[PDB]
Amino acid sequence: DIPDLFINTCGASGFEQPQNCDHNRELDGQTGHFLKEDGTQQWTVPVTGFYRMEICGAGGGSNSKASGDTGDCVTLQVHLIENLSLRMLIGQMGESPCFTEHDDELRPSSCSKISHNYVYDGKRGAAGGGATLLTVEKDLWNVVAGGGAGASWDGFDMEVGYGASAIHVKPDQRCNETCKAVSHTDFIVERRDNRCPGEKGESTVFGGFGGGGNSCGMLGGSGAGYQAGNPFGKSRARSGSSNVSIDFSKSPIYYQSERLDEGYIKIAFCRKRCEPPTVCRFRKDYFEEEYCGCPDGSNVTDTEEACAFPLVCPSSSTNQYRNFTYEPFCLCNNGKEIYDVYNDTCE
Ligand SMILES: *[C@@H]1O[C@H](CO[C@@H]2O[C@@H](C)[C@@H](O)[C@@H](O)[C@@H]2O)[C@@H](O[C@@H]2O[C@H](CO)[C@@H](O[C@H]3O[C@H](CO)[C@@H](O)[C@H](O[C@H]4O[C@H](CO)[C@@H](O)[C@H](O)[C@@H]4O)[C@@H]3O)[C@H](O)[C@H]2NC(C)=O)[C@H](O[C@@H]2O[C@@H](C)[C@@H](O)[C@@H](O)[C@@H]2O)[C@H]1NC(C)=O
Ligand SMILES: *[C@@H]1O[C@H](CO)[C@@H](O[C@@H]2O[C@H](CO)[C@@H](O)[C@H](O)[C@H]2NC(C)=O)[C@H](O)[C@H]1NC(C)=O
Ligand SMILES: *[C@@H]1O[C@H](CO)[C@@H](O[C@@H]2O[C@H](CO)[C@@H](O)[C@H](O)[C@H]2NC(C)=O)[C@H](O)[C@H]1NC(C)=O
Ligand SMILES: *[C@@H]1O[C@H](CO)[C@@H](O[C@@H]2O[C@@H](C)[C@@H](O)[C@@H](O)[C@@H]2O)[C@H](O)[C@H]1NC(C)=O
Repeated sequence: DIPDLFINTCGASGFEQPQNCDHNRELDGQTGHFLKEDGTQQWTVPVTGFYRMEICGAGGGSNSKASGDTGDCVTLQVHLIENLSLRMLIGQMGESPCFTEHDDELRPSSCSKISHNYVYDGKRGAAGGGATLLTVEKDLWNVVAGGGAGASWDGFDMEVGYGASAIHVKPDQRCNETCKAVSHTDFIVERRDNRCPGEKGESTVFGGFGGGGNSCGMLGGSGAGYQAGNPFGKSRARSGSSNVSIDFSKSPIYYQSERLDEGYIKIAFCRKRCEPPTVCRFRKDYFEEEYCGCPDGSNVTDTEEACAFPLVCPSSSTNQYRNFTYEPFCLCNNGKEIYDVYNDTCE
């Protein structure tokens, strides 16, 4: 009997990754969740069944004039097998323009929401939020939830960076020398990476862990995402996009967070006790309702024998379901998957 999980930032914000979570090393009794040394977080599925996830990117940093943009969220339902390992990056909010008392004088600096040394405000853009990522097989991010752009200040210039992206992005015509110099390439970025070139180096405002865009001027850094926000766009165009690999969830819901916060992943257990062959599944708006039904999602009322395989497989092929979407399909003995038409066969 386990409560819903809330995979969070462990008190970390801004550029610096999490350092201390509940568990930092794996246990064997309730192996559960723990923090890796690269800033990602592992979780071992404890019970085979349907899970409802909410995956939210981090919001943009804020300046004395304006609040950052909220991260992007995706809510999905996915069937998970016990002992499967999920690796995740929880995006963190972008930092803010400040000054620090270095030596006996005040230099421009970047300040996170958990900064102990923030007393003086700066008059420039703030940085973008990091995206929030989930990988099943640790070869690509099956889920990317976009982060929000940072707060812009009053003016305009081209001294601003894109957040990180999963896939290629053709940048905006206004992304020139500086923008290309400071734009992030991957979500996992190191300290010296993408400071503003030259004199504006100290004035760099760092996007949050998860690839939040830096800023070097008045514009807020764009949010990271499947494709990063456009620093030159209007409204949500500045914030990152989200995508879910269709090999992971059939019907994900994408929406904008109602709050300016760090990233996080909510994992909900399906708790309704269900009479076989029906299992617990979610269906209302945003999967907020648990119900008993055929795991493939079909009505039990189709025929006298509930949850019967709805496909007739051909020749050298057996009866299967897809490990995550529970989509009915036909495994061909030569490797080939006929999760396809009446037409298709085993070559
Ligand atoms: C920072 O922006 C500079 C200002 O120019 C921009 O104009 C357009 C393109 C738009 O992006 C705008 O917002 C920018 O302000 C960039 O410099 C300029 O770069 C272009 C190439 O992108 C230069 O191109 C000329 O060169 C010869 C002249 O005869 C032509 O062949 C070119 O025509 C085009 O040819 C093809 C037609 O199908 C196709 O490749 C493009 O449509 C070409 O435009 C073109 O007239 C242009 O002269 C130049 N303008 C000025 C005022 O300097 C600047 O740098 C550039 O950076 C990259 C993209 C490289 O191509 C550089 O060699 C080039 O100098 C850009 N910097 C950065 C880092 O982004
Ligand atoms: C999520 O991913 C899929 C593929 O990774 C995207 O689909 C493509 O969309 C373009 C048109 O917009 C098609 O012409 C391509 O052929 C599609 N590719 C594939 C492989 O199907 C989808 O649009 C992505 N969603 C977002 C919001 O980025
Ligand atoms: C998905 O469903 C299949 C059902 O056959 C599971 O398959 C097995 O996977 C492991 C590989 O780690 C091996 O024991 C065999 O390759 C498979 N077993 C048999 C009896 O064929 C698979 O484990 C399920 N889950 C995942 C996450 O892939
Ligand atoms: C097909 O979908 C549902 C079957 O799961 C039908 O509705 C429900 O059936 C049970 C699972 C039970 O939880 C009911 O309270 C629930 O409403 C649904 O009515 C049917 N669709 C149509 C169009 O008839």
